[PDB]
Amino acid sequence: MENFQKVEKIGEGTYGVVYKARNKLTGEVVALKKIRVPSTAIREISLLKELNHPNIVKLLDVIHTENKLYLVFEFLHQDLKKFMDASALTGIPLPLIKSYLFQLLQGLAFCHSHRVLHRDLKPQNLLINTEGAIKLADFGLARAFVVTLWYRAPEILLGCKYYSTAVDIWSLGCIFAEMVTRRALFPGDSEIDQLFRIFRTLGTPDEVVWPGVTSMPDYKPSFPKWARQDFSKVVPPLDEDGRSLLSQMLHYDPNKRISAKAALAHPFFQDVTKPVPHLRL
Ligand SMILES: O=C1Nc2ccc(-c3cnco3)cc2/C1=C/Nc1ccc2c(c1)CS(=O)(=O)C2
Repeated sequence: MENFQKVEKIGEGTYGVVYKARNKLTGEVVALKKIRVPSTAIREISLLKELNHPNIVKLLDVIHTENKLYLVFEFLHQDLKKFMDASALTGIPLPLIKSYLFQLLQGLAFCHSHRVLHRDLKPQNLLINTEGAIKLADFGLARAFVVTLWYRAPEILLGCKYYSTAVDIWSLGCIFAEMVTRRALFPGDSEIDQLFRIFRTLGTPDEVVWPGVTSMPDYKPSFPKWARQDFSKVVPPLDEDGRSLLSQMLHYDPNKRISAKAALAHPFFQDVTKPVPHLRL
């Protein structure tokens, strides 16, 4: 703590406040996260600094002193939420959307292969730099330890306590649609409102499309029954390749939902390139 000179407060996270800080020693600029300490967390967090991938925000150090916990992450200047706000008028170019989705899927495939889940993916957690790269931040913290519910998977909202890697694919699918249309896909303001907004778009799930759904802890036979909408109306003007991938990312049944690995081979990415975005820092 004493070894860092806090510059600015980057923002309040799910498990603590994040500050832009300068390592008074090395002089390097980093992201200092003050965790708002169990031995389990310590061990879990420790394994995370071993995970290294170009599309994952690197956990540099873990400072456990005076019974306090500080996580030191690599620093990136902008998150996707701010970039989207800045591109509100023209929207993000499709080539850049495709590049970002491609890199994010690589990041997830890597984490998923190590059995590490994010569980709370959202625009605020996706950081970008001037080189055209995008990285996932806060990976694996959920397991170690006005909340947005917009990117929450159906199985989580229905009471399933043993979620899988599929929950991250759902969140990513929601973010994908948002970049294309420039509007949140399911902006619920409560757990039931979130669930109903999903049902009104993709249809109320039943035993046909999702075996075992009526046995979920929070499922109620009294749920209204809405018909499914066509994706052409939900995410215009995404082409057929894109709509195809999106539908596979938003399948109700977690077991039918596409994996990050398989999505990487989807036809939507046949013409992927790596454009450099115009960032205003
Ligand atoms: O560079 C960074 N590393 C991080 C590690 C974790 C988190 C985080 C998020 N929620 C909880 O934890 C964030 C970072 C991080 C931040 N850099 C950064 C730096 C500046 C700005 C933003 C983000 C947002 S903006 O409005 O675009 C300005």
